[PDB]
Amino acid sequence: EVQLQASGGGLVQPGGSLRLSCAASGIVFSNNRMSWYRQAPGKQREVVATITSGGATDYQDSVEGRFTISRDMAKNTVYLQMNSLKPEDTAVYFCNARRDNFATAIYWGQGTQVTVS
Amino acid sequence: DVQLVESGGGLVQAGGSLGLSCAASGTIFAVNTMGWYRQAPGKQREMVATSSYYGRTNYADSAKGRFTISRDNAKNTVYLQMNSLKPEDTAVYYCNYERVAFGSARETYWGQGTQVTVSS
Amino acid sequence: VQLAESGGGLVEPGGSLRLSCAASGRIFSINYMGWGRQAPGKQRELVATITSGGSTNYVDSVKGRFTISRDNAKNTVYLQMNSLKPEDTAVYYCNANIRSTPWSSEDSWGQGTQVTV
Amino acid sequence: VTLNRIKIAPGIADIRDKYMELGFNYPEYNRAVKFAEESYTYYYETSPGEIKPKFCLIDGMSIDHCSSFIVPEFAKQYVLIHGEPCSSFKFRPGSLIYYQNEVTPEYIKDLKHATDYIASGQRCHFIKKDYLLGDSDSVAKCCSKTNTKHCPKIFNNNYKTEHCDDFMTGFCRNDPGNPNCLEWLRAKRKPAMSTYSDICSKHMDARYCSEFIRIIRPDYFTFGDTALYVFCNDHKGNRNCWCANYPKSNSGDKYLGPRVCWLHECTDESRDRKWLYYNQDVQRTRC
Amino acid sequence: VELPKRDPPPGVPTDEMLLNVDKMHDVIAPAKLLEYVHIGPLAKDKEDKVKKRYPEFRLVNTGPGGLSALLRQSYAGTAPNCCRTFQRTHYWKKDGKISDKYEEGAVLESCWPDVHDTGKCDVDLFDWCQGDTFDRNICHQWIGSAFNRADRTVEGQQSLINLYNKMQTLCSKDASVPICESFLHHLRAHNTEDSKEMIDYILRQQSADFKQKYMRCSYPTRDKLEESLKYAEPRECWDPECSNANVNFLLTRNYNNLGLCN
Ligand SMILES: [K+]
Repeated sequence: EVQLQASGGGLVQPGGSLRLSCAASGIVFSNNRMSWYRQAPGKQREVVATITSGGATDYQDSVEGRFTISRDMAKNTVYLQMNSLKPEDTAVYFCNARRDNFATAIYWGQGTQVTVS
Repeated sequence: DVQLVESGGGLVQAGGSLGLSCAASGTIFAVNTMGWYRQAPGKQREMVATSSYYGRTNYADSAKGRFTISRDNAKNTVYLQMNSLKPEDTAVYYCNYERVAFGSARETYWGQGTQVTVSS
Repeated sequence: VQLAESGGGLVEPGGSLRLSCAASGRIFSINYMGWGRQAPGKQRELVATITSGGSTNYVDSVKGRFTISRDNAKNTVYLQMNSLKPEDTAVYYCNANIRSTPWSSEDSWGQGTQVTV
Repeated sequence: VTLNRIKIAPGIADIRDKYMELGFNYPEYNRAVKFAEESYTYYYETSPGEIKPKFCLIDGMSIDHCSSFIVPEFAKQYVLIHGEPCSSFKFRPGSLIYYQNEVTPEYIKDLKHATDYIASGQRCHFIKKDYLLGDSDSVAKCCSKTNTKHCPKIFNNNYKTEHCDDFMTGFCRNDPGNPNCLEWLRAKRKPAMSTYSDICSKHMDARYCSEFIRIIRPDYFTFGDTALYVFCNDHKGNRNCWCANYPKSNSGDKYLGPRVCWLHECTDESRDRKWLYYNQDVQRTRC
Repeated sequence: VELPKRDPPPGVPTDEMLLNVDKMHDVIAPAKLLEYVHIGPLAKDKEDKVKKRYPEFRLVNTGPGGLSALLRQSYAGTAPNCCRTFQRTHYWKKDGKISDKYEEGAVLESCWPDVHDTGKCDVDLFDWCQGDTFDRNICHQWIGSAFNRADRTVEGQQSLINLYNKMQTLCSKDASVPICESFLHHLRAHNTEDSKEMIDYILRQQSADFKQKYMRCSYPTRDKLEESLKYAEPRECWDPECSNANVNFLLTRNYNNLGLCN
């Protein structure tokens, strides 16, 4: 069964840092595009970071230069390093895996809470 | 000039852990490379772990798997979490702030160094 | 590098015009292409731009009425000004941000055509 | 005051050394003054590093009489400097009067103030230096390696000093494929690399510009990049300028930097690296 | 009463004695510091004319009959006439104007031997390469010479460090200026992390207007970023704003990802 757990969130101050983790089961990073999304309380969800099957990463213009997405397919674990956090980054962060060349084969995962004050 | 202040070294048991911190103050210029180097008695100053302004980490073979370098550019601080320490790690640890201009000139500033003494 | 402009004139409020700018001369490449106007006694201001990839950006005072476009053939840039208002009275210049060399750029402007409303 | 006995007596050891026997009406001035007359054609150095012919160059006498005792081919690397004060017979100019026995300089002054039989001057003193250039043609012949016969080391050292650069800048613009010009370019000095950038901005199609690009990269790629841009901005129809200046449309940077690895013609094609910019050439290998 | 007359042998001049300083302007000019240049015999009536022609040289009287020489004592080449060129090592100045070839009545002024390797040209070319006086060739080559400045004298590396700092500051203010675009191009050519990170820093310290016009590949819109997830390939191989963005204003991430296409 495909499952995407999420953890690593917590409470920090303006300028803190966090590291979110997501382990995989039944999904190989060799033919999947991984993505870290965030959804603010009562707002449309937006993608924070994405990584291709070949390790090519991309970021949103706001979170660029601060957040960094990495992966480890030997352990089936995608990460997110949130450096220089801001109170606007407080949202529910969750992972999404979409198969290469299969737009209909897309799976979502659990979410984690982060906050800045 | 630039002043580096170390803090966090002391006495630790075998397989223990210890954290070092280096604070840079003065005429910083953003992009730079800050790191930790060790010096044992009678040996030469060798590299422990260096990190760039954006986190390009470079670990020595002795440090891989045990030590972890981190960096907070907001406060211009570099940290080193040393885990599973061994008696061979007993040394004076200095931090360096290196700035390479045009790949030709180098400006390296060192700190006074903190003593780490790992017992069994 | 020369920017030949046309399409300006005198029209009543609520009308429509189309400005056209032809870039002639040895041009290596283009960063962005834009239109700029200048009211009497005020500074020249860039009202609409389009990059080499076809991405457009307008000023709020113009958004909704004017549309900037480019024809790759003849390499011309057009400004479809619709729903004109007497506040649009200005000398409209043609802005061409070229890349003079593979290591430098140039911000060349035009002579300017008068548009009174 | 008045002379009444003059004679030339032979000498010992040296044929040049003779003795001018002088006897005047007043025996007060009356001496056998030893004088030398140089008769050698020097092909060697008297003392180490210098040549001192036994000749007293009198004041006002032309300085070519000192060098009339040296082999012409030998006297080219030698310069004439000031010499020790000497005296010569006015009726026999150029003689070197030796101060020996009672022939004191005070007696020379007395002879001067009493008779015009003497004239003062300085000893011929040549010292070795090196070949002396004297016009632009000599520098041209030395630097171009076309006549390195009489050429000092500063203008004859395979372009290892900043002497011939001024001439070579203009000389290689008429012959860029010259082996000596390419050797001067391998010195990797600024005037040579900028001169060859000016050359290759107009004649990049040649093969000496291929050699120039292989010489400057990766240490001084900028000159070759500027020359390539100028050449491909003037020659836009060339199939070789297709990567450095995309002719179609107004986007001539279609294959710059990483985008040079897209079109296969800019990576694995039979085209020299001179047609790609430095960033293009580096991205071609890493991709 | 009869004097033993005997005229001296016929004189034969040497190469030194047939020299004319009025013909050696291509021999005195390339002379280095403290190098004697024999100019042959020189009359007193022409002393000042030589001294006024070569003010960087001291006129010394080597031998008799006017045998003189010129010993270099200075390099009076001004910074504007020496730094904005890469092959003009000397010039002549008549009245107020400067020529590169000799003219009658002109005065010789020579540039420093390796002046693009000492740092003496950093101050002049930093201001000259800003504004309307920018040169697409000279300034690019000067920024390139800065990366290959073979000067390990403490003063030279200190001057190039100061120049590096001034460049970082100026390009953090506005990277669209031509000198800063050339600086970013040379930093990309350096191909080291120390240069890639400074490229990314300078590009990230730019205004929103700079990014909405030059950096539209590195900072995509919400719609393009959302649609890029629908494709397995990197967005750089898909976004037209990447295929058309100039390489000098790309982040190292996108600069590297563009190499993954094909
Ligand atoms: K470096």
